[PDB]
Amino acid sequence: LIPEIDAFLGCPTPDAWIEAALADQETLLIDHKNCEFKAASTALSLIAKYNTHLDLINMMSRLAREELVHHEQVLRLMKRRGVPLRPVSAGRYASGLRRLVRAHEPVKLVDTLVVGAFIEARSCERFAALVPHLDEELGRFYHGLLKSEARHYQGYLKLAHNYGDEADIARRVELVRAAEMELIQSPDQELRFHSGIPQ
Amino acid sequence: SLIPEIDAFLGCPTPDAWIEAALADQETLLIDHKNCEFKAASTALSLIAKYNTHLDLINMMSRLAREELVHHEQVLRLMKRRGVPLRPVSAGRYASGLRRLVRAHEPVKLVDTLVVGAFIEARSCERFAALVPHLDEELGRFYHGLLKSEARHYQGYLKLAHNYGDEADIARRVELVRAAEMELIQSPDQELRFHSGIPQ
Ligand SMILES: [Ar]
Ligand SMILES: [Ca+2]
Ligand SMILES: [Ca+2]
Ligand SMILES: [Cl-]
Ligand SMILES: [Fe+3]
Ligand SMILES: [Fe+3]
Ligand SMILES: [Fe+3]
Ligand SMILES: [Fe+3]
Repeated sequence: LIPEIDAFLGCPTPDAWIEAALADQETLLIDHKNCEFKAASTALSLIAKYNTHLDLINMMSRLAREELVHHEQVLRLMKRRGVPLRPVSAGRYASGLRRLVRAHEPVKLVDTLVVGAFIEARSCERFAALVPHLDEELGRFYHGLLKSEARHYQGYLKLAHNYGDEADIARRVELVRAAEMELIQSPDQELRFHSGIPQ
Repeated sequence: SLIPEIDAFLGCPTPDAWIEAALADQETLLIDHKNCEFKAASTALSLIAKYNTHLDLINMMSRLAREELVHHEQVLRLMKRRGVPLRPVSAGRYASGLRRLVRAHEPVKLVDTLVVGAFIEARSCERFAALVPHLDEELGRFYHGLLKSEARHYQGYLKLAHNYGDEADIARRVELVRAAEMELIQSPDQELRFHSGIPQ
């Protein structure tokens, strides 16, 4: 039946992450841009791995295009604000959740969609936590990305139900929710879009 | 210009024997074609990732990857309409063969990479044109639409190569890749792929 975002997620965005985010918005934009690209890139890797699953390759193709549009929009905004194309490394969050995926099919694909569901759901929750504290152009932009992150969250979770049983998915969501919550609430060395509470 | 017509740019036509083999196994061709649209999209995202501060490359490669993914989806709808089932079809030797000529040191590793892109796109344009007189209306219509967009991708990939390299060093790369591409398109081959040599 698909929970609401706050119901699906193990915790809110800590007040400390947001204080850190607002002090270093150039790093945030670069990392957001990078995350839109990794989403598209991750969707293409699933098409390559599951090359004869027609229901998956169609969704992932459309989703990869959505993510690339977002990747371009964020590059547009970066130019307007003279944010320079500076190399920012990946946070621990994405690699962190994938370490949870089981090695065997057909659970490996279910687990991968659930992790996808969490990343989308957290991005939605976190954009909304930021909007009110931002300028109008950045606030209007991030408010725009909100409805599509919720849709990508619904999409990833629906696709897991297509390829696995209600019971196995409830259990996967439970294990991931906990790992995801620990990543958000733990302290972290670097302000990323999906980083923990800064030391 | 430094951007020729396609037949000028290419070092040979599509052999009639490729076409004979292709018309006998159109379903394998569709599937390989679908995999090629997809691979072109992934290849573009590799270049975004590899050259993460080349702001002109990153913008164009994002736009191209979206274009290639529309083509990927269009090929999937076509296969469905015609009851062509998905099944595993391995990559042909062609793009690997070309990638092995790419020099290992920047800034020519990039230039070389984009010239290879210009040859893949040019060949596809040429081969689509060679095929469509032989196909049914729907398939011919689809491949005619694709041929227009390959031409652009070939132009784009060559202009981008000029944006990042010396005119004389491009010409010497084009000349080298041209010869190997021809060798790959003209030599015999175990398998039918969109860019296979002459099957056996
Ligand atoms: Ar075909
Ligand atoms: Ca909650
Ligand atoms: Ca500055
Ligand atoms: Cl698009
Ligand atoms: Fe997005
Ligand atoms: Fe998304
Ligand atoms: Fe294409
Ligand atoms: Fe193309």
